[PDB]
Amino acid sequence: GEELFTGVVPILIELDGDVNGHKFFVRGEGEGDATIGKLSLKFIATTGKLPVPWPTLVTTLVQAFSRYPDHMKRHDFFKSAMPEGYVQERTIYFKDDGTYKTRAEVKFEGDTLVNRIELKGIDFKEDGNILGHKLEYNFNSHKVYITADKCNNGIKANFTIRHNVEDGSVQLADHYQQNTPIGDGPPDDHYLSTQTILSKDLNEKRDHMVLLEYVTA
Amino acid sequence: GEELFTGVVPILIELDGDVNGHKFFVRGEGEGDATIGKLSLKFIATTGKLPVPWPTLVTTLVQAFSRYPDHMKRHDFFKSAMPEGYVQERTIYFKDDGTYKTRAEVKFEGDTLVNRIELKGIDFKEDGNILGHKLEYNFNSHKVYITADKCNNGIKANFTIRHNVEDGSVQLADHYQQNTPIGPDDHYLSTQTILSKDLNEKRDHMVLLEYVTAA
Repeated sequence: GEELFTGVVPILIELDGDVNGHKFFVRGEGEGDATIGKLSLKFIATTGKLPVPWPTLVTTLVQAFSRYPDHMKRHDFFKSAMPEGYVQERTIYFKDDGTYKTRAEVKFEGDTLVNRIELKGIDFKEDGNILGHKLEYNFNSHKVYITADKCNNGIKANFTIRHNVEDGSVQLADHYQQNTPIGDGPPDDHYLSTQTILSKDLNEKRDHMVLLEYVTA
Repeated sequence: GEELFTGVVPILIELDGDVNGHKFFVRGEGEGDATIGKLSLKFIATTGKLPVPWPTLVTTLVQAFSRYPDHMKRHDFFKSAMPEGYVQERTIYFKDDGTYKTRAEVKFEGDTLVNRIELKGIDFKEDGNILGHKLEYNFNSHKVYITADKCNNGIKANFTIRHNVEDGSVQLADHYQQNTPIGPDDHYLSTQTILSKDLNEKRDHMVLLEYVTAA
């Protein structure tokens, strides 16, 4: 199913989000090239002002585009189960703060790749680093550690993200992930390196996000 | 726990079955030898006329008795967990027809082996091969492909059974099975089963004789 990924592919990403009861929704559009692992997407808050600063969500929004080298082609399963697709479950524990529960399905719908995801936020502290929007509009480089799951016929991944705090400190987000094939699918332990950049279209009135990302294996 | 199976062991089999709402019950009695893998059983419809022809239930009806050769003794998980026993869950998709859901518990109760099973049938078509009693009074030879369940510490098995249709056609039944201990490398079981009837029995009945071996 790599033929699906050669060249350019249109991307639609949608979110239903409930953080401590704050009901909000995000719609994403753009394209990605698996050959060069570039993602160019613009995300839109359809529910106005976001309760949470944008940074927390960037991970919960396609590992199906990551650059796998020629000698590592057989180790990418994000593409293998395509077009049928796979499910992405995550538990995200923000240290000394609240916790996210996420469930995501990644598939082809026509010629477009789609990510429809449900988000629920629980136990976040007021005027805390998250709810108080004390997170800087930025991102660092991170390594995504991937391991096989012969039990649930998929993959688990475990890592720590560094969100820069306005005051100079850093808030950590521990991640735990599970992926499962929905129809029929296909790795030794191997890893993904991500660089992500934020920007804003000055010709945009609503709350928005321009994402450009480089992901390799 | 193979000492439990050397020589003769008495067998009691009970089922609660609900097919499209049609509630029925069957009671089976007989004996089996693991050494020679023979099953001799007589099943009785306590609820009169069965909605479904007997053949569909025969698989749902003790693998424990299967003949494991001496060099394959460690690959029997049916005997291993005995006397404590194991659970058997199955989803049986009859192609172009309805589906069975089965949950079975197999244990020793005293010196007698007992299989108590809950059965639920759904979406079977009226006047279909199943509901219309269009299945013949017979059975063919099948291979039960067994694989380990390191996740649920048991066994899974997947195969296709061929039920002979009165018209000459064949009805396929796809099987998916799960076994778990309550307290092997990939290897396979070959089954031959024969149907017959006691001429001295007024109610709906089936006499089963089965030979199951390992390879």
